[PDB]
Amino acid sequence: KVFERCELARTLKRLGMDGYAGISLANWMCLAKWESGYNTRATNYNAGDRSTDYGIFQINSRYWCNDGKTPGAVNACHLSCSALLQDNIADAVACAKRVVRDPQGIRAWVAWRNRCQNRDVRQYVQGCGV
Repeated sequence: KVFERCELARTLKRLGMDGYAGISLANWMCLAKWESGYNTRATNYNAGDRSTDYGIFQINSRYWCNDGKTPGAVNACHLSCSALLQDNIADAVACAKRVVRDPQGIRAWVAWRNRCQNRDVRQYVQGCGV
């Protein structure tokens, strides 16, 4: 599913993402936008390390979910990577929360550092009623 901007903003708010671990909804929106364009079935294979990024937040198989084909990978979110390709984002959100409970917080995603950190992210939630 490819979410529309405000549709996603309200979906994330209902899932408890607003201010989760000090991260605003606008930041989560900026992350999803740059990671997948709000597409829950986005996938990106990394030929270099044989891992794959899954879903709306492009969560990596080496550490977060199990896809059975990433060498020596772990599964910290304890989900099959398929759970991160569902139209319903509840599981992807639970896993994103788990990701940020790590040392780096929202900085875990390099794209957030590239396109969201120290940027004006207000635009992502403007007019969404969140």
